[PDB]
Amino acid sequence: SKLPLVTPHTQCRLKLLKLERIKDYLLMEEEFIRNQKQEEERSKVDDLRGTPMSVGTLEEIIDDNHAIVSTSVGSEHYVSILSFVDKDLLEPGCSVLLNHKVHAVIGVLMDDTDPLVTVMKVEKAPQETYADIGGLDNQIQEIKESVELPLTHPEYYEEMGIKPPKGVILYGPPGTGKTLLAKAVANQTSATFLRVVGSELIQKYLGDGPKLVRELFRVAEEHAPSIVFIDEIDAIGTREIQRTMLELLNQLDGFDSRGDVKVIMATNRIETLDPALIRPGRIDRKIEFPLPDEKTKKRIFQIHTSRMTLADDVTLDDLIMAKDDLSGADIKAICTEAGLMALRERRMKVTNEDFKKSKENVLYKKQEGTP
Amino acid sequence: IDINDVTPNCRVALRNDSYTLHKILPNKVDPLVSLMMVEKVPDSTYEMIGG
Amino acid sequence: VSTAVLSITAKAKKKEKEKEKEPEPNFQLLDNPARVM
Amino acid sequence: ELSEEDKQLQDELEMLVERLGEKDTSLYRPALEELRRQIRSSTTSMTSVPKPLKFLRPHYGKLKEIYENMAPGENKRFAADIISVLAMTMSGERECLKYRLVGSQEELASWGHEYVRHLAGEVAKEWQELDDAEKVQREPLLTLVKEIVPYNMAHNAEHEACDLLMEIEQVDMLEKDIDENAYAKVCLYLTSCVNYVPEPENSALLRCALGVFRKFSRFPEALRLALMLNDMELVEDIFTSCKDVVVQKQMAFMLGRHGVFLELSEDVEEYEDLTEIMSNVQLNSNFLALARELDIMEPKVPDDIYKTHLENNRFGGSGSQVDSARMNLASSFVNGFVNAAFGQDKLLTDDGNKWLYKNKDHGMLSAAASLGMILLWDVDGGLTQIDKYLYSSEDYIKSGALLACGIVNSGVRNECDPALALLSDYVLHNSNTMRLGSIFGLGLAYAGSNREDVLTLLLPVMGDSKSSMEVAGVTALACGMIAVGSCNGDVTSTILQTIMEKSETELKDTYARWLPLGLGLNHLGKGEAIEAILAALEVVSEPFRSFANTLVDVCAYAGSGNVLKVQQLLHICSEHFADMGAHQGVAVLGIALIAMGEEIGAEMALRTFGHLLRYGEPTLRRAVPLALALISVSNPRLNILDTLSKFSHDADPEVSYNSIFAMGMVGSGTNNARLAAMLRQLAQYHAKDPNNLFMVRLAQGLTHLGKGTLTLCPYHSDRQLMSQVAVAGLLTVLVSFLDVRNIILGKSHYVLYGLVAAMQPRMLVTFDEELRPLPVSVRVGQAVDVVGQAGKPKTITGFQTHTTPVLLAHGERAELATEEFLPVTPILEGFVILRKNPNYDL
Amino acid sequence: IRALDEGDIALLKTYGQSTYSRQIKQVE
Ligand SMILES: Nc1ncnc2c1ncn2[C@@H]1O[C@H](COP(=O)(O)OP(=O)(O)O)[C@@H](O)[C@H]1O
Repeated sequence: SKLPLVTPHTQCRLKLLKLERIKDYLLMEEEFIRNQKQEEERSKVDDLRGTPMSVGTLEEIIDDNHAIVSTSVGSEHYVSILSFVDKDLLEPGCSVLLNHKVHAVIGVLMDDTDPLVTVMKVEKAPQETYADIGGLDNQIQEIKESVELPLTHPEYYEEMGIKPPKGVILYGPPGTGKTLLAKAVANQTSATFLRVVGSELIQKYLGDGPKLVRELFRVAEEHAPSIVFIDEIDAIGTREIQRTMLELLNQLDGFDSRGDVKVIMATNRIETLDPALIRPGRIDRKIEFPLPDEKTKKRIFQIHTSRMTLADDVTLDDLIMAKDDLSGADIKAICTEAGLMALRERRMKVTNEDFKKSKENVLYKKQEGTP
Repeated sequence: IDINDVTPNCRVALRNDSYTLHKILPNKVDPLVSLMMVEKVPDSTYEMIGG
Repeated sequence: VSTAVLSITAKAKKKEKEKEKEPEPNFQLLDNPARVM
Repeated sequence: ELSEEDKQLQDELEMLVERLGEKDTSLYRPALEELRRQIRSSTTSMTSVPKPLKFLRPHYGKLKEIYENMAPGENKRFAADIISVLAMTMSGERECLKYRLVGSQEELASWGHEYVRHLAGEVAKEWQELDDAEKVQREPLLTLVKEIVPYNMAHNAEHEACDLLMEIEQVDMLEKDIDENAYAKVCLYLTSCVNYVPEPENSALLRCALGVFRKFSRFPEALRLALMLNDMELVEDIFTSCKDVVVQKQMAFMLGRHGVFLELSEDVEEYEDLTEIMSNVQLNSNFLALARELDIMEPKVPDDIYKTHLENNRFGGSGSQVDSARMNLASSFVNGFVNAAFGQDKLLTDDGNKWLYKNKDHGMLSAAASLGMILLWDVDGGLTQIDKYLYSSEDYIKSGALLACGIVNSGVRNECDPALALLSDYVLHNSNTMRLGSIFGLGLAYAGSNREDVLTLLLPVMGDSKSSMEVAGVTALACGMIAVGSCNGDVTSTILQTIMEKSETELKDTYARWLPLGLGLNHLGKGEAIEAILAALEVVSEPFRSFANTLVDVCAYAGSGNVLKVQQLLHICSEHFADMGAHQGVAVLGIALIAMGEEIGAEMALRTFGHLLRYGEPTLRRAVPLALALISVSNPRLNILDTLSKFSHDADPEVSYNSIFAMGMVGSGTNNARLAAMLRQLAQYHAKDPNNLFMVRLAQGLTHLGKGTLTLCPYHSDRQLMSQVAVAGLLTVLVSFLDVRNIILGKSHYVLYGLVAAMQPRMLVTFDEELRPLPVSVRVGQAVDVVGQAGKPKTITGFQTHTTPVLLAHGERAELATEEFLPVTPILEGFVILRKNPNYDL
Repeated sequence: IRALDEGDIALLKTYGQSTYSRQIKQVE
């Protein structure tokens, strides 16, 4: 659980009122909690599992209540299963609690292994929203139709008899908002978000690449409604690395039924992509991210400078004008550096000239080369 | 019974038999895994940098 | 147990203001079958 | 050290205070003149670090006596002004304002905009620090406000002066000095601010913004805010003051949506259009259009909604060949809910009599009435279809039909009042079922009407002790929903005397719990008005005493967000100690009713209810899911559905039942696929319990209500405006469900039909000024403020382009995709009218 | 340009605040 989002950002008493509303509610929480049976069930089960209980691994289930369990010493024991253990929650590789004296299975322990993919499960999408992105409307509708609508409303596709699209590639110059759009769609539909950065699936170990992608899809399907993001797919996209490609392509198209997990893959060099990975059967949605135009640039300037204190003299149009020379990330860079420049000369209220010299210096640092 | 004091990884001692978690003990830092490359809080101070 | 909630309740209350041995017998008399410490 | 120019300025600021160490006048005029000009140069500049103020930590502290005793002429004014400008930096908040007051009054714009803002804030603080016992020291503060406010309006500081003026509580004087362009910011700001500031300041702020809107001739928004103030006389005033016929028609559409109807006189131009639109009877003609424009016209089958044709039917073969009562009632309710308002069915039209013949007992009163939901707002449609059952040989199905007749008329008003005529002669029928059906239908047909002929036909049934108790309960419920929030004495005193006379064996019976609601419905959103009533309610006995008083107090503050009343309700929920605790259970829905007016209130109530479930005794535990349902009616937030799923399998049967209802209630009409999945899983899971099967299938009907076009949200108009008739429509069902084994799973399934009082579809339909449909491309999506900080919130984010008509799920907004049209009202919800833009040119 | 002396950041974060700063950060 998390706090509500207070949506004035200028210092106004509306922001205050929302805040003291929240304080009121949390204070009622405090009040309520401070102003303060099944011993039969406990006396049977939690006394049968006499403390302490060891933790081991389940290998096989042989009978209805008989299973093989290994422990951290590595020994193997054919033990019985007490009736209260959920059989459907038991499978090879599962962590199981065991009676200390007689090693009898006394319950399943929720998994705490596979650390790395557990970290890349992130789920920490809520920093952005479709709000934070402006002007990418065509891309927004495309990705909504491809991945967001089938997750939010698969009813349309099931009623239509349609098997939903099962792969999306995002492409364009860097800093156009591909990663931002992926995070934003992860935020709009609260399906679990999976991110893995390109080259990081390339590994020294021969198996580790395909193994890593296999376990990532395994955890994704385990979370069921999930979105997996591979940024800079080019690192793999453009024998061992080709074998990781084959693993990913078969995880996309191949045997079994994948189900609900969606795949977003972002590239900066789409034309260098190999034909196999761009599967017409799987990857039917390619979304271009062009360099922002005048309207989009204006929207990005408003979005980013919105949280900054601004003077009256700022004429945003001369910043917007000229051509499509730069992307949204460059716009954020101009906003930030204009903030610093206003800070040096001691303005907490950035002016037009600040942005003018900021864009000039950025264009100086933008590209290079002898005449 | 002060379980809320028991954060993860507090290096907390048991009893030799029946385990029966005993008491917190001091923490485990000795970050030699990081100290192989980390410099902690270094020694250099702006005074012996000149020019 | 009470809590402030002083965010709005303080102004709410200041608006509600509108709606608002020595002679003891140290001579204890006893009996023939009387306990005496 | 400091740079050469910095050293020069520091030396100047230094010997400008070194000289001041004595009486000489060559200090007070000249040196203070130099200080004034330099400080003016520093402060007027945008430099956020006025250089003299940096140096002046060794401040004037030695110069207090001479500052005080010197002549009040230009020297004292100069010293006070300098110390005031400096004092915004030191901890001299109490004394900076006094320095400015005793110094030269000047103009605040002379020093600096930040100086003006800080002085304005100081004025706001000193207004609250000043006692209310006197009104003389407030004039000096007003002599600053009178110029601070126009300066703020000139300098794009709308929210600053709005806050300033609500702090001094004197909002009256924003309604004069506003520009034609700056009005949007301020009105939207107070419109956002009203939901949080407590009574009665919120209402005064509302009427202030309404005055601003009238002064800027924004009649539709003025009527919208008047409806916020739920005073039909104010709405009548603005309606009469209107000067546009099409704007009047648009606001009549808004009134019909809100469920408010007021009489019109012959002077009302184009009488028939306004009267019929405000009577809403046109809705069906529009609705069947939208349905056929998206071709959902085929009526769905409850079995197909269950889709037994595809699941592994593990109850089948020999053990399915019975038309058992319970699942038949569930199927009838599903057919009513899913095929509601579409005016047609394939199951109970061709096999109308035949399906009825295979139900039994209370199903007849239910199943027949089910047809009324299918035939919504086609009064002459249903009214031609219920006749075959108005003279049915069966009696219970006659009771269901006599309620369906009224339920068809729900939400619409007819000049003929056909339902009144039909059900007038049966409100005293000898058989309890006939009377019950008649009275429930008639109450549903006239919820929110407040007309006294029906109320005076209803009220004698209170004293009619010969009528079974549930008849009295339904009578109180009908009187409540017919007169919502009006606090009319004629109803209120009668129902108070009705609830005053019941005895112990009557106060504890199953249906008496509705009678307080009948009182509370008459006091919706009126707050302290219950305080005068509450004095009588204490005469009755505990635990029924606390039950009734807490329920009516909750109804008095429904949607208000009054955190003090929520605190008292929490105290009611905190008495740790089961029938006597039933008064706690109502209290649970209390935190719903108050907190369901704001997004932050709802989302914080969500976190409160989790802990309350963790700690609650069964009376609170069973009550919680109902309140959870009311927080997000027809708004299936995932963080609510997951909790309902985790508590749908509770060993407590009633907790499970309430969670199962909350499933369909939160996702009502949303046709959510995931919620349908968990409902199918529950149906194949709880197949061993007819009660849980019936509840799960009822929830499946609820979520598929109107096939997706229909919802039960009591709020409307960008979720800021609530419809009291809808609030009652949910509230009766939700308070009834507190004893689901006896009320709903027991004898009174018909009670669910109360939600039809809240029946409203969610869509956009665009018309031209002739009011014929005009399909127009629009931009649809969520609502956020983004670059709007205390300003414009118009942002349809993550949008699609859709040609009207389009359905609008909870949280959805639409905007004109092209500016080639101008809307009659800049709130695009419900039926809206467009006009060609003449200012726009090719 | 000289670096931000402690007094300079002090006045930067004091002069530029609204008359609300203290309340809303304390409330946070
Ligand atoms: N349309 C946009 N709206 C808002 N921010 C944008 C937009 N485009 C780019 N940005 C900025 O650029 C960054 C995202 O760059 P992105 O193109 O997603 O990286 P990558 O090229 O690695 O996918 C974000 O910090 C974001 O603020």
